Amino acid sequence: KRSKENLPWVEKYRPETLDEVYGQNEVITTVRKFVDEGKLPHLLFYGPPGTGKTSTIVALAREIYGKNYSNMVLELNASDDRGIDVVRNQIKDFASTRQIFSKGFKLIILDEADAMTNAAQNALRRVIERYTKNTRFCVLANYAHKLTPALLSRCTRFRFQPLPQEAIERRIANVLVHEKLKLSPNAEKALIELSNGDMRRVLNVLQSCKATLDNPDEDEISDDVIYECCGAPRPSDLKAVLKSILEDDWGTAHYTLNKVRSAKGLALIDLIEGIVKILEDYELQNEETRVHLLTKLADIEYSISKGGNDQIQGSAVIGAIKASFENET
Amino acid sequence: MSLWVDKYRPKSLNALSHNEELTNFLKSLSDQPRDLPHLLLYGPNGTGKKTRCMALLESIFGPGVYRLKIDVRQFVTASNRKLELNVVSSPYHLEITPSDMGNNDRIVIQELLKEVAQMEQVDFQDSKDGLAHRYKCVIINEANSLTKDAQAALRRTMEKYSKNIRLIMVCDSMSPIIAPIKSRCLLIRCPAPSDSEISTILSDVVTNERIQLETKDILKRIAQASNGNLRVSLLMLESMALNNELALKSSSPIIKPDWIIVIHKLTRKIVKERSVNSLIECRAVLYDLLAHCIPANIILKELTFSLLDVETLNTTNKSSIIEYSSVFDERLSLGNKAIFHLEGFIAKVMCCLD
Amino acid sequence: AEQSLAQQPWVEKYRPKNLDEVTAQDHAVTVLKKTLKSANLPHMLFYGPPGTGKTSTILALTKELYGPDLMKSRILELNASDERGISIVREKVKNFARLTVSKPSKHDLENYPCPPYKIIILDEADSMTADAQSALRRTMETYSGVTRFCLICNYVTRIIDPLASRCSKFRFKALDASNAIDRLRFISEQENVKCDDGVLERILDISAGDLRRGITLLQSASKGAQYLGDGKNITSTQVEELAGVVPHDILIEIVEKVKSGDFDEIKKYVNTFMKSGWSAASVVNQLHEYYITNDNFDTNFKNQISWLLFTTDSRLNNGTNEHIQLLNLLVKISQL
Amino acid sequence: TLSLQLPWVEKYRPQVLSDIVGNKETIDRLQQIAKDGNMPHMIISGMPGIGKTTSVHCLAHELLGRSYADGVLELNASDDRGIDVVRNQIKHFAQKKLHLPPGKHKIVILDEADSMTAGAQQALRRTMELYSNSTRFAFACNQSNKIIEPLQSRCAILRYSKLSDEDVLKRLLQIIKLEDVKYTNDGLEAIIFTAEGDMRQAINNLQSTVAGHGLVNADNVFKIVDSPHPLIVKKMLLASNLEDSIQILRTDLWKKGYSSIDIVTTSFRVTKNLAQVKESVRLEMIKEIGLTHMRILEGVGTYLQLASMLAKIHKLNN
Amino acid sequence: LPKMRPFDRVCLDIQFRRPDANSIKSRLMTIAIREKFKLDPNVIDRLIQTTRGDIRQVINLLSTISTTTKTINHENINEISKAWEKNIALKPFDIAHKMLDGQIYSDIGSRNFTLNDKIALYFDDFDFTPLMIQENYLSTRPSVLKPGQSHLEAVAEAANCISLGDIVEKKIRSSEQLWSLLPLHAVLSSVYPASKVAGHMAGRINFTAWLGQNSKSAKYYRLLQEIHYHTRLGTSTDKIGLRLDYLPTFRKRLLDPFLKQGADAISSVIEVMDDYYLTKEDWDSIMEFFVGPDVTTAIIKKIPATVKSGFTRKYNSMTHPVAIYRT
Amino acid sequence: ASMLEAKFEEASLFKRIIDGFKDCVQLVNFQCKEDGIIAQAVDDSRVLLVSLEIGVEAFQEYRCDHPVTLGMDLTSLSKILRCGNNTDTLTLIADNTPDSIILLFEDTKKDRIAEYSLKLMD
DNA sequence: CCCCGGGGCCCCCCCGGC
DNA sequence: TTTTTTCGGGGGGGCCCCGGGG
Ligand SMILES: Nc1ncnc2c1ncn2[C@@H]1O[C@H](COP(=O)(O)OP(=O)(O)OP(O)(O)=S)[C@@H](O)[C@H]1O
Ligand SMILES: Nc1ncnc2c1ncn2[C@@H]1O[C@H](COP(=O)(O)OP(=O)(O)OP(O)(O)=S)[C@@H](O)[C@H]1O
Ligand SMILES: Nc1ncnc2c1ncn2[C@@H]1O[C@H](COP(=O)(O)OP(=O)(O)OP(O)(O)=S)[C@@H](O)[C@H]1O
Ligand SMILES: Nc1nc2c(ncn2[C@@H]2O[C@H](COP(=O)(O)OP(=O)(O)O)[C@@H](O)[C@H]2O)c(=O)[nH]1
Ligand SMILES: [Mg+2]
Ligand SMILES: [Mg+2]
Ligand SMILES: [Mg+2]
Repeated sequence: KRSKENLPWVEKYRPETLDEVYGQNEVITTVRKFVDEGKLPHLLFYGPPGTGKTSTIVALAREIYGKNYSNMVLELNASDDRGIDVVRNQIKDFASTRQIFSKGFKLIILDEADAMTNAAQNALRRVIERYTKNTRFCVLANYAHKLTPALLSRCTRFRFQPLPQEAIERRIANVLVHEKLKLSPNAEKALIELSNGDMRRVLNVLQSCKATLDNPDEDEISDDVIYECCGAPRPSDLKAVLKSILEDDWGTAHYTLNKVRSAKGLALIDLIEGIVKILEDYELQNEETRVHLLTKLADIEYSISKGGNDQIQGSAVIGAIKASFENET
Repeated sequence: MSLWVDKYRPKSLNALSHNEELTNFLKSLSDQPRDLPHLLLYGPNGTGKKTRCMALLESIFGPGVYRLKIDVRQFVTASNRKLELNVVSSPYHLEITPSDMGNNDRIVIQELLKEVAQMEQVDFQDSKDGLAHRYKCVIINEANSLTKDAQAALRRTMEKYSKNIRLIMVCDSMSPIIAPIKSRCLLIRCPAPSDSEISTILSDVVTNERIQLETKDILKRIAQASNGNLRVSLLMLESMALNNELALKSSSPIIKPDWIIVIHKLTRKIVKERSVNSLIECRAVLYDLLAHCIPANIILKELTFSLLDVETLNTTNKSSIIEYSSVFDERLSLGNKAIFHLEGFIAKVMCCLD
Repeated sequence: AEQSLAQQPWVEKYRPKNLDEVTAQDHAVTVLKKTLKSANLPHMLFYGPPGTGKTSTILALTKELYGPDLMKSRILELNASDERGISIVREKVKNFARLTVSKPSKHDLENYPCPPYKIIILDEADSMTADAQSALRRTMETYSGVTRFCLICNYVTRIIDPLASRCSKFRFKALDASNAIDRLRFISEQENVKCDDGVLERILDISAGDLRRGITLLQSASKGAQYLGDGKNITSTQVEELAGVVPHDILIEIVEKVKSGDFDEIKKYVNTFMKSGWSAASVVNQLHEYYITNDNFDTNFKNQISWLLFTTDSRLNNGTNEHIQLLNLLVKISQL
Repeated sequence: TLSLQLPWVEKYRPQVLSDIVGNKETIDRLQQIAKDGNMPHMIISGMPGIGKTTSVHCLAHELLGRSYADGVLELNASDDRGIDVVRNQIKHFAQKKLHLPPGKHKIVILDEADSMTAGAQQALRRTMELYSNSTRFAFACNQSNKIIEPLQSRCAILRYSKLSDEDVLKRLLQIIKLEDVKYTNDGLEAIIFTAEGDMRQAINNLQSTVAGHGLVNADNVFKIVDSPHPLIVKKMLLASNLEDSIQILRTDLWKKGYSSIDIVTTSFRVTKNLAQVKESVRLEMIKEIGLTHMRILEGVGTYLQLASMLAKIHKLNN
Repeated sequence: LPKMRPFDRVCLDIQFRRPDANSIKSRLMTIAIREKFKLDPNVIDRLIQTTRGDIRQVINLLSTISTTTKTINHENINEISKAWEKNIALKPFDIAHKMLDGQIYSDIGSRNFTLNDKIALYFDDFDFTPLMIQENYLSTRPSVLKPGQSHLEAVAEAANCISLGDIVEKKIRSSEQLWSLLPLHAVLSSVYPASKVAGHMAGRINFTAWLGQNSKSAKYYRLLQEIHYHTRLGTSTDKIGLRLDYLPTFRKRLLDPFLKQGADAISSVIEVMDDYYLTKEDWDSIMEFFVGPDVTTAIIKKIPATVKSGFTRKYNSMTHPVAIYRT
Repeated sequence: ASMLEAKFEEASLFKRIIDGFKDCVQLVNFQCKEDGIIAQAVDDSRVLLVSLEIGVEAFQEYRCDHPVTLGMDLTSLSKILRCGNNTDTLTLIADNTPDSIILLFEDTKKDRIAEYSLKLMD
């Protein structure tokens, strides 16, 4: 723990205040208004990984309190035991007792509550309801089916959407300015495309790209660096593979696939995913073609997930695509 | 005395008769055993894999490997349950079958193998190179039955303590073995003996046992009726000789195991009566077979290969039978209740055949 | 000391000791090697096919970061051979991650970078349960200033999405005869292995991306050559025999029997073939190579046989009987 | 600001039995019991957010009054309710002597009784029979099948029903009047639609809408609150063309942040309650959805798997 | 219930059954006259059927309904009975009978008994329902067969789905603890297979036979393990190989001499058992393994008593070796 | 053993101090200066705060060059502190940028020396 | 110096969906 | 018209033994 410069970019660039959280305008505005007027309800932040839930709640707590929020809030996560005994004793005493340092209300943050047992969630119901006058609860979740209906009904739900492109571009610009780096527009587009709405992925990939460059001062991060560090297929490669599979004989398609994969050690799963994305735009004249494509490609993906014979898997991909498109005549 | 199958088992690499190429390969492996990698011997059952493993160990350490003792190790689960494992040991090697306890083999792998591998064999077991035997050999029998968790545990124990332990695993098929473990072992294929070699071994036993033989054709029939299984051939020869007052004749019938007879009768019944009542009787027969320590996979294999032998069936019926067998073998491999899958296979066979 | 590793198997003997001895993993070795100076090592997720150099890479990185002395006090290695339940994650891993980093010595600081953080290496993390992985999430983030995590696995899909998001992903490529030939040739030269031209390429092709298997095959070939003692060069046919590769003659006989189409003849031939001990995976791979790379068949036949071979390979990957699967595949191909 | 204001769900919690909307028969009967006495042992069952606990508390208060402090024993899931607790504390409370008005008795309120072990419930049998002259028992549960039949035979069953749109509208309008909230009828309709009959959710959504943007209209209401995803899944599974179903899965579920596990579980539930489709087709769709769920639970969770599941469902429905 | 098995035959089993409406009508009418509310004679039978003959529950019903409604006539029986309907969990036999009925799977009956009802019925006993279904799905005359389908095809489809449900069950009860798949199992193991062979029972609902068979298999496997590890020092095989290969020959070397020779063969059998460290109990256990035409129960029971007595006495009088020296 | 060297009058004193609040809080943090040792610990429930302010006069000798912070676990500290006699002298030793705290037990009459090092927590 | 109260482990027994 | 497998959590019974009082 020397300084912040010796930290991963995912942690080095954690939003400190609520103004540094991007892509969640509605939720941020609503929670800030609640803190302003003092109408904070029991909150349930539901969202996919790396969207700004933990950061948002920590920033909210630091905004309500000062820099001593660590001692004025009860934050429990999956790394800590949260059984029925914990809910009955520790959470109950925290909710029913005044603040040692300040003279304000109390906040309990049950992060990763989806990992809690049903008994603990059931016990939390009346604990939440009874001490509502001086206590408020915040629950952060990724999957909603693991939360009991009673807990869901007792909390106001806020959904963290996948981060749009615009917020990702702004945060990438901020990181580039801070790190003194240059990013090509096509490199930026590839980074946002591979992000899948996750900022942690963007930060990790950007750190890897900075590492790849010989001298990060003058050199620029081109899409080539993106694909080299991520080891992902190139759009031209995917298009060429699809063209060879759909318009050439078996020998030519096999040779093209093998050459493309061996050029940079491209993985079969990435090629399958890219081809699926490409075919999504295709306007098929027969529903059977799309049905067969989806089913057979899903089966191939499931087989790949458990390993097996890679060459046979690639041949199966080629054959499935050809057979499915044979129904377009 | 002991059974002929056990009384005439070769005790050294020089006493092996069939598969001379494999004997040469084993001798090559034993020339400089101080750098021997982990070995995985795979091949058909009853071919002599364990005999070759013992011969290699004898050639590496010495005859003392054949002085075996049985001890009992105690293990405790996370639930406080107590289990006992029977371990066969020699002054130079150990033999274990972790699959005896079932899903708890991981505990054995993580405790017993770790303890053995973390201890140095300081015994001055003078080897053939002038340096005392350093590494210790552990033979994991029936490795194909090990659970995947046990194999994952074995993965790094095989690598970290290679200086202290070497593993010789014997299996019949490599499909259940995970690729990471298969990559850490030297694979040794053990082909089954040919009919001529089996006949020669049977003739050697006959000459040593003073068994009257009308003609050498009987030994050829016995060898052809075993399908490469040498243990089955030897035991069948002994049973036939005893049942015929050590006076095997050209007309002496070939004996078959009782379970084989039951499976063949079940095949005939299935082929004749394709009805739900027949399916209920087949369920009863399957329960009877399974209750007496007859593995479900064995039953499925014999049933599939006996139904295909019926001459009243056509190509389409046999193709359907083999397809159903292929599907239900995987079903069995991915399930606990074998009777369910066996009944489903019989029902599908009856549907297609009818 | 020296004899301890001089008497070891070639796979362990020639394990990379530094990050510059890794053959064909530059795209990640360069990053891990520049973190030596940048001192901002992120959480790592090393995934790839078996025998590509993940454990060796992480061990070399630790050695180059800490050194022989400070390593043991800054590394916590846990693999599938230790209990790794939710209780272990909550107590032991959390406690180790919450400790202060060991004080580097003057010698260590003067000769090694001595990064200000410790490392926890969870090898074979794919076997860990989902609950433990979820419990590791906030532990990874809270103590990032003093601890870094490396999850090494083979099936990336077995890692929960949150942890995969918290870890920078590194894919280890397959080591084929095009990028790993140099290491095998160097090992052969060091071990004084006399082999004919193309033998190493054949070994690497048969290995199918696993350099450990190639090294083991080379060691077996060297042992056989030394035992025979004629002074000749190792031949490719010997490698194929030692690698469980069916001779081309038997494959051609199987192909002819399939072309015949008779069920009984195919069944008898398969029964005879299964008595030799050939592995079904090798037979399936060779059949796929022969059929997909032949101009005597039409598009429909190849399309159907590809799916048939894929289904057979998937079924054989679960631990199913080889005889039944091979017979079914051969019959279905015969009816194509 | 460090001084919060009470939420409307608590600030406007009914304190009398006449302020509870919905289940007119049961509420009137409880009012009659409160006015007369001789309260029987009762078990109140129903879905969340309908007013079971509120009704129980209002009845106990109106029945006892100043004796509420010494004549009510309230135990919930947050409090230990093991066999020892039942056999000592409840028994002592039942045996405790209290002089109450002529037609009043002590009350034991076991909230969330469905989370009690069978042993505790069995130990709760005779205490209700040998002390019925001094104490009465009220249970409030969501699942009524978790209470052992011997206890159910000892109590009157009050199965509260799902609240209708009229009751929610009435209560919401009353709260709006008491808080002077600017609203549009479309906003109230949207709030009711998204509440799904849960008064707590309706009040919380209304409070959030007012405190975030002011006017309660359809746009503002839907900006915070999203439409129930079960209805979206139902629409996706009832589409004619696979293209439309895939579009619904894509632009309405996948990109909104909904996890694959949630989508598959919701699809399973909706198909289980898809009365429109025949039973056999529903069973095949359930088989396919279960295959997809098993695939996802092993770590292979991707939009491709959901698309394949939808394609198989469409093939089954063709 | 198993818990009360100790009271099997140490006490007089007095049975009280659900009282009939005829006797309870008098009490209900007396209470009606006493408490000043109307209860027509035609309502008692239905009210009693509502509570499954629980007089206490009927009295509580009357007390509660009399609070506001003082008239209980045919105009309001339906609402009262629907609001106070008792829901008891059916037991294994009843669950199996209800599930294997062709009326709940019809297009008219499916509305009254929905898929939710069947899935909940599975959960009444989630450990015995699949076994009962698998045991009783071959003893029914179906009435839900599609045109052209025969009974054999329906049972085959049911068996296939039963195998799939067994795979799902294996997945559920594993290290991953995947209980969220329990509903799917209900459909795969119990509802779907019954829906294809649903109809009218052609006999009685038999209890699961797999439990006793599993117990027998475990017993025989333990015996085989003991025998195998008693002979590991003289054989080269596994327990499966011992069962399939060695035991047929051991029988000819251990039992046949008694049948053919008689008492004189005792010495040879003793010798053979001594060469493999085999005990008398091991001999019996080995003789208990054979099936089919090799069953030895009748053959052994037919051996003259003198030969067996001499065999036992000679074995006991002799000193024998030991394979495992448990210290 | 450069920054902090503090020997108590007897190990019983520090034992008694530790037992006074070892059942209330789990993790403690001492901040040793040239004036003494001060520790503040907050309970998991965040309801009880323990503050100890041992003074310089409670030690036979107390040397502390620079203010040094030591985070420790009360269970482990008590367990180690229970590995000594009631007639011995206990000295706390801390070095540059402490990674562990050394607890030395000395008995001059019996010429007994015992060592114990506890790793500090960040 | 000996007895009693009450904290703390140890062992076992049962659930697990909406 | 009768009766099985596994982790993790929770509950409930049983001691054990330190501490404190007499
Ligand atoms: N809205 C955001 N704005 C800026 N950075 C973000 C944002 N969301 C995520 N990040 C970045 O990703 C990192 C992780 O953010 P978190 O919100 O803490 O992750 P998380 O949402 O809690 O993950 P889950 O849902 O528990 S798997 C932050 O430190 C940021 O660097
Ligand atoms: N990149 C590599 N460069 C040189 N040798 C390698 C390389 N990868 C593997 N090997 C060789 O194979 C041996 C084993 O390598 P490992 O590091 O164990 O592979 P691995 O990635 O750990 O395999 P898995 O996924 O755990 S089964 C090494 O000692 C090396 O001799
Ligand atoms: N019938 C109702 N009339 C007026 N307000 C209601 C009504 N039902 C619920 N509410 C409101 O929602 C709040 C909570 O109602 P509750 O009584 O807690 O519902 P509940 O049925 O007891 O929840 P469960 O089943 O224990 S999860 C009350 O304070 C009321 O403000
Ligand atoms: N004469 C002779 N008999 C052999 C040879 N190899 C194996 N056997 C016999 O075959 C029997 C069974 O061999 P075994 O190794 O136990 O079979 P496996 O372990 O299942 O492969 C042994 O009892 C031997 O008698 C051989 O090389 N020569
Ligand atoms: Mg989080
Ligand atoms: Mg490894
Ligand atoms: Mg409530």
